Amino acid sequence: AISIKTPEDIEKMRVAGRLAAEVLEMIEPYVKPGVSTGELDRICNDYIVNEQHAVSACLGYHGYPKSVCISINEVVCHGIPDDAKLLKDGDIVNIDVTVIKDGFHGDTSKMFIVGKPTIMGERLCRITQESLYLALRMVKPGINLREIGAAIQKFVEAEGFSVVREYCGHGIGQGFHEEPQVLHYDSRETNVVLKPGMTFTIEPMVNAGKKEIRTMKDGWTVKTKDRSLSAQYEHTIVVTDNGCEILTLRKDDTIPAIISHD
Ligand SMILES: CSCC[C@H](N)[PH](=O)O
Ligand SMILES: [Co+2]
Ligand SMILES: [Co+2]
Ligand code: NA
Repeated sequence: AISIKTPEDIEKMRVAGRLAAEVLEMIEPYVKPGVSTGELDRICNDYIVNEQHAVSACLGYHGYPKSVCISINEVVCHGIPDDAKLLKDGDIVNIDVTVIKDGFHGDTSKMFIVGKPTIMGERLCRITQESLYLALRMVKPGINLREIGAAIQKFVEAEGFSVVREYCGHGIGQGFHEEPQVLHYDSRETNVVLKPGMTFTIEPMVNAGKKEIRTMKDGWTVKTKDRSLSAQYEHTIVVTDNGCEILTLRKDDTIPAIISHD
């Protein structure tokens, strides 16, 4: 079931969360035209292991072969880094990192725009981030997860985009993917009331085109069925007495770390 974190658990999650955010801050300058995703993966891994003295939660997970997930353009999620995949001007790329420190996980991701942005790419990234922020603002004890998924969907669809149904946010802590499943759309199947001490991620995947997706032969890579662009952002949070605290906040986030209701 849903694990409630103790204060000591939470302290450890703050550290892991900050470490993960830091990998994202760190990598920025390397994201340029001509770099391969395989190289980005190596830089991230070295940092995690050698500087942070932490470990990547992805390496070996269900056999995943790399340290982070890098998803370019039409890839929705779980893109596998490769020395042969080079970034080009206009690409939009998601880098999703999950670090383990002292047994606790920190999971977060953001989009990067390579070189000169395209109109669609910039728009898509912006809207996706805003959808995540909207959701964060709603988190508080007593509310049903359903309301959050419904809000994300309505926002996104109003902007002419679609939300991916298949992949979702999830509880996180000592475990990588714990209960509950955090859907990014309205579903009558969702019935979970939030309570303080719950820790989970919100990580909406939004497509420029239609919602349909397709899993590749590698068994990890997911792409949009219509080849439209897809974007995603993710944060790990903790439900507090009157709101929430964002554990993976970065310098570039424009939302406050602690959100309070009253
Ligand atoms: C190769 S497993 C990677 C899982 C992602 N961090 P998701 O946001 O749980
Ligand atoms: Co992630
Ligand atoms: Co996640
Ligand atoms: Na993408």
